[PDB]
Formats: sequence, structure tokens, C-alpha cells
Amino acid sequence: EHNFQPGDNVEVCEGELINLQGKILSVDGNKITIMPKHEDLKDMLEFPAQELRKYFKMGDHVKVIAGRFEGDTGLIVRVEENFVILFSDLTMHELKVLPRDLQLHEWGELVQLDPQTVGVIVRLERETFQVLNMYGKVVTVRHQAVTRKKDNRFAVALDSEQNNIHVKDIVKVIDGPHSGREGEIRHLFRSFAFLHCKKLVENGGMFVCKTRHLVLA
Amino acid sequence: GMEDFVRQCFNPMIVELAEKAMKEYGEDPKIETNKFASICTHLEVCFMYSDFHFIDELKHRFEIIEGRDRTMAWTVVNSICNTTGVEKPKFLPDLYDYKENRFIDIGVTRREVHIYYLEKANKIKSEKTHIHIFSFTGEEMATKADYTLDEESRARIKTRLFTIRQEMASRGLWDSFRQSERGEETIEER
Amino acid sequence: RQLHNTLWGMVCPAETPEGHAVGLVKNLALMAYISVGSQPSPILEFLE
RNA sequence: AAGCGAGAAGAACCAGAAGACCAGGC
Ligand SMILES: [Mg+2]
Repeated sequence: EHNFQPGDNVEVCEGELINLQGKILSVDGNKITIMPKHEDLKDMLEFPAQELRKYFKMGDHVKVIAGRFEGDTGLIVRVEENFVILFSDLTMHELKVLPRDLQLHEWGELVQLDPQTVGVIVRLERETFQVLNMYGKVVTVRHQAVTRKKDNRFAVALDSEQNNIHVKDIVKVIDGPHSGREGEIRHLFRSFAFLHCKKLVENGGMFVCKTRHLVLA
Repeated sequence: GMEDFVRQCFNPMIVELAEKAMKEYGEDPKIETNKFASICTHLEVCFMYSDFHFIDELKHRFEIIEGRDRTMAWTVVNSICNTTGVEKPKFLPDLYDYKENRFIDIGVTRREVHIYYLEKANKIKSEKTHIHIFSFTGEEMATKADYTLDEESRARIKTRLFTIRQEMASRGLWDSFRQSERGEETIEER
Repeated sequence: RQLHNTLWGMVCPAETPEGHAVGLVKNLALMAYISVGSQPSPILEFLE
């Protein structure tokens, strides 16, 4: 077989142009007339569709073209006689390929909406999750549009009387929109907490209050 | 004719538990046989879930809360919660795992897994009640992606579900199982 | 499209569409009869 | 102020023409 695709980093396998490295420009139907723009070369040369191979230098980018490791990407890290080893970008999976084979959320879990919008999932839908954010607004977000956030079960904050409060603590709300309510701290930050009250039917009892609006019950 | 197929394609004691339960709840099992088949398959899957798995240094690791009368099931739940301290789930669970000391609810569905899963999660309000969901099409999914079972056991369960699906389709009532009415409750006191 | 003088008794001066077909689509008068046709051989024989 | 036998929830749950022509209102 012999197939060439534009944009690949190739080399010259024979002739006076041997070892020259360049990037493919175009491709044709049968006589590909592949033309590689060599590095630091203003001119463009002509090669047959069998004289060029996909070579890569140490520290460059590569993406498998065919075979068992198709779809993996990374950076070659060694050049043996012919085998080229690299490590996958997405994971640490080892990858050994030829140079020619390369080219050039549960109900009530804290989620990240944005750096400053660590929301809590309050409703599961087929494609989206309702998320009560720290400001008291409910937003709808796609399942893949949010990341699961590591809960800090040992967080500590100050309440309205500068008492230490912790996750799982029962507090009363003495200010703000939820003044008068009582709840269990589910997720705690220095300035606000996500609370639970079973008597509160809205959002399944999940509400949010500033920590300075709380007092330990 | 499907009820005979259910009788002949199930363990005798599983079908016995299904029929006794239904009779406890006061439903004629000769008419609404879809609920009969659903209950039988659910019990069967729960038994497989609690089959061959033992806790030891042999004891059954999983106690099958479903399949027993209401008072006995709630007695089991209360005893477990009083000894281990696990919170009493207001909804009757289906199994209890001693190693993780937490109840499990098993559900078999022909619809996509995630819709049933989210429905159950929302209903339970996620009051520390892990749930596992199987499907007849041959995929599984549980809370936090924890199945607490060896790959081979889950494979056996899913294969059994797929086999019963193919047998029932051979009987041609697969579309019939896809229908379940709210309730035809019109039993006037005569 | 104009109502020619020769439409007297042969076509209705009033009945005609008022759209883009004014005067083109006509309607016969009550006593108007369109001839069916006849062979001229007997007339030619009489004239000869 | 009243006050004379008991309860709670197994399983799982939509549709396209398009084109031409004719009549017609405005
Ligand atoms: Mg269940």
C-alpha cells in the first residue's frame, strides 16, 4: 500500500535529497505528486509517492495513523533502529510505533461550574443537571459541561459569632434570605455553606447561606 | 400464553416468592402477568447478586431483603440499622452489604439505564442509599460507578438477563412487556 | 380585453373576471349559439 | 375547648413531497 496525506512531516528515503525533512502541502488522485516544504527551505521539491516516509524529530508532535495504537497522540522520546516509543498524552499508556505510523454527578454532589461557581447538583435529568450555585440561583447544565469536585469534609469556617463550624454541623440562619431556617451543612466554604433541611421541599431541601448568616444550633 | 413460560423458565422458589408477595398485596396474578414477570426477574437478579459471594476471614455476604413479607423485611432493616448504626431507609431496600454496611436497591429495566437511575436517585433524595441498576439489553450502572461485584458475576447476571430477553422475544411478547397500565382497580365490594 | 361592439347579443357585457383575465374570459349570452359546422357540398351544388 | 381499639407502599413507567396547472379573494 502507498497513501500520503497533506500536513504530515515526511523525509526523503533515497536520492541526492536523502534525509531532507519537510511538511506535505497537497495530494492528488493517482499520482499524488506529493510536494514537501522542507524546514528552512524557500523552494518546493517533487517526489514520488513511495520515496517519502513520515519521520519525526525528538520533542515534536505525532499522531498515529493506522494500526493497533490508532487515535493515540503524544511525543516520540527515543529513536531505535526503527521502533519509536512515546507516551500517550491523555494517559500514561506506553506506545511503540513505527515512524511511518505517525503523522504531523450523583444527586447532591458538588460540581465545578466555574472557578468561583462551585455549585451543588440538586436535580438529575436525562441530559442536564440542575445546580444550585453559591449565589442561590439554580442553573441547568449539560452533564459533560461540569466536573465533579472533591468535597472537603474537614473544612472549617466561622459563623456569625466567630464560632468554628464544620461540615455536618447543624446551624440556624439569622440573616439573609433564609433567615430563620435551620439546616445541616453539606458543603462548607469560608463565606457560604450549602445546607440541607428536610422540611424545605424546594430543591430537595438544598439551600445556600453565607457563613456570617449562620450560628451553630 | 405467557404465564406458563414464566413458570417453566424460572426457579420454583423464586416464582413462589413472587406469587406469595403479589397475593399478599391483593392482585390477581392470572391477568396482569407483566408485573408477575417483572417481579420474578427482579427477585432472580437479586438472588444472583447475592449468589456465591460470601464474607469470611461460609457466610452470605448479601442478605436478600426483597422477597420476604413486609413486616419481616422491615424487621431485617431495623435490626441491621440498630446493630451497624446505618440510617434507616424509609423506602424498603433490596439488599444489604455487610462489608460496606450499606443498603442496595436493584432495578431491572428495558429502557435506557440512566433515565431509570436518575429517577430513582431523585425519588430517594440520595439519603445515603446506594442503588444498582441492570438492563435487559446487557449494560449496568450504579451510584458512583461502584458495582461491589467481580466482573464475572456481573457478566453472569447480564448474560442471564439477555438470555431471558431472547427467550421472551422468541415467545414474541417483548412488545407486550413494554406495556404496563397504571391500575385497573375497580373491585367493588359485593 | 376591451368589450368590442361585436359582442352584442353574442357575449355578456357584464360577466367577466376582474383579476388578471379581464375581458379575456367571456361568457355566452342567453340566446347565443355557437355553430357546430356543416358540409358545403350542397351549397356548392346549388350555386353551380 | 374537645377527648373512649389498628396503617404506607414490591417490581418499573415525527414526520417533509416537489413541481406544474386551474379557479378565486384581496
Ligand atoms: Mg427496588
